[PDB]
Amino acid sequence: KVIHGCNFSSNVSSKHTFTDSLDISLVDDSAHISCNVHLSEPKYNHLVGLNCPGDIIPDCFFQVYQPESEELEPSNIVYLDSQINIGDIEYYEDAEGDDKIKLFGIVGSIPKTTSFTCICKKDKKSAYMTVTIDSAP
Amino acid sequence: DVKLVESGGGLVKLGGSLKLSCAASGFTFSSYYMSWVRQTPEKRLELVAAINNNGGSTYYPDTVKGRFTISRDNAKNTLNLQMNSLKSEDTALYYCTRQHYGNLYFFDYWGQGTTLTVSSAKTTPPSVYPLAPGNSMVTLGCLVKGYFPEPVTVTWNSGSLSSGVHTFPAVLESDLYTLSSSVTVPSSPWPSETVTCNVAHPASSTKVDKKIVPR
Amino acid sequence: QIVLSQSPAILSASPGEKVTMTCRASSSVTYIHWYQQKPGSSPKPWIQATSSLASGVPARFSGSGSGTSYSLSISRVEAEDAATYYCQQWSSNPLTFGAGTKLELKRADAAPTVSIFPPSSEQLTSGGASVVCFLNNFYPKDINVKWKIDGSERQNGVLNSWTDQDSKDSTYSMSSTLTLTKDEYERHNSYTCEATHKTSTSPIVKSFNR
Repeated sequence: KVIHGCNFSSNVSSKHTFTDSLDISLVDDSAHISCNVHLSEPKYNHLVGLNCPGDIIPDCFFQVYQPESEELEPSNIVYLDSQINIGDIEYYEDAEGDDKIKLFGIVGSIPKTTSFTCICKKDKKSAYMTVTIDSAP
Repeated sequence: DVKLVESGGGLVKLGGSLKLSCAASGFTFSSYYMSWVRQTPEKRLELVAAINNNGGSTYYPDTVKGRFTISRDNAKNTLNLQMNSLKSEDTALYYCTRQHYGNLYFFDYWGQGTTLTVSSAKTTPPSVYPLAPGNSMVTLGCLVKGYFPEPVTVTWNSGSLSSGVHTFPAVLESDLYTLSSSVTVPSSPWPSETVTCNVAHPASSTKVDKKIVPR
Repeated sequence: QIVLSQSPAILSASPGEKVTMTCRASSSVTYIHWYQQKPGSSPKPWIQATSSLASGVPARFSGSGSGTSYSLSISRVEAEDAATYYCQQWSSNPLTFGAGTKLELKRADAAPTVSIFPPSSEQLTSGGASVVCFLNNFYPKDINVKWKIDGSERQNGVLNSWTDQDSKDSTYSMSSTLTLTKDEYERHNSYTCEATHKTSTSPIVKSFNR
């Protein structure tokens, strides 16, 4: 099964395959680069996640970071269960050396289109995954 | 290297206006939110104004809303703060600092700050008064009273008397500043050898030497 | 509007100690950022999003918390950790900071050296009179000064000033000035500054007669 999300690590002998990748080791020091993932189906049976070679912020995916406001307004750390509003989310974690894989599994429809973010840091480098999951038309 | 350099600070009368500026370099300026955060004389940090990456959205707390305007010029890598109807409580060190949506709005770089002093007091030179006792060690003093604006530099014997010296922070007294400086020497070199305080107040182009003689 | 209350205001520690400082919020916040500031420079990023150390911050630091109670801990204090630590939230507008916890280095208790000074002849020619009292090189920071004119207490006309902790001997100093008009100063004869410090139950009394 493919993971809809971002691989920020530089490793190829992994057991997890990601739809997207952004090698954080190649981002400039003090930079904050996005990796954007968009899911759009009437019903899901999907794995969503990231592979981070350093610190993950917040405690993804049980907690996630709200999307960016268009107004000058804060984005808070929230529980994913209440953010996407489905009660049977499955959470998974794995580690391959210094790489940390955090995933969640979603089955069925989502009541409303939602977005959220997870941040990955490695030394002075940082990258963040933004996810959007659409509700049925 | 990421760098933020503030400028524009100075002395402004009550109700006056002033424009602060910040020059950003070493990063993609247009990708970051920018803010002015001030540090009061009591060392409290307060956000004054925030602006998003493209300049389309801003926020001001109620303490300065309507009076202050933050703007940015992404062609020049500059952040500006236009401050109108300035109050005494606006006196603070103003820092330019950045945040990113993708770092959870963490202020990861700050400039060195630019000082704003809001007061209608005029530039006044200080009065230097000697402090002599009316023991093995003798403590002598220098009272520097009624000057404006800050700062005043105080040395003892042109810098040669450096041990046992404390200069106290200035306090506001009738809209003007007052400070004292303390010097401790053994009883043998005083008044046998000369002890003088040298006070400089560059704002009024004044230097005063006050020799401490017994009372 | 969200108030962040940092305690203690001054955290006294010896190098090697394990310490914790707290950041309590008036209402729930979803994270806290921490910054470190030393005199002469701007605040620096220290702890990002409650528990992730900023680049270059040593492993002895950690951060924790949720809801209304957060903290910063140092597993073993080093002398270079003496600084002010600020907590900061942005769960609702406006973004706010705590007033800071200043991590201070301990030293042996030291009684203040008290010196009283009459107004100078130069000041008296201008119509004023300032009586100065120095309370030098004492530890800990807390001290009280009482002014007495002919045995009676006086509160008005007193301005106080406190130095920061000395970087070489770790002591504090205080200045206390009683400002009177020349006429007011000439009505009385004895002037006294009383120093109450924890190093003794009896205050240190310094006086002079005009």
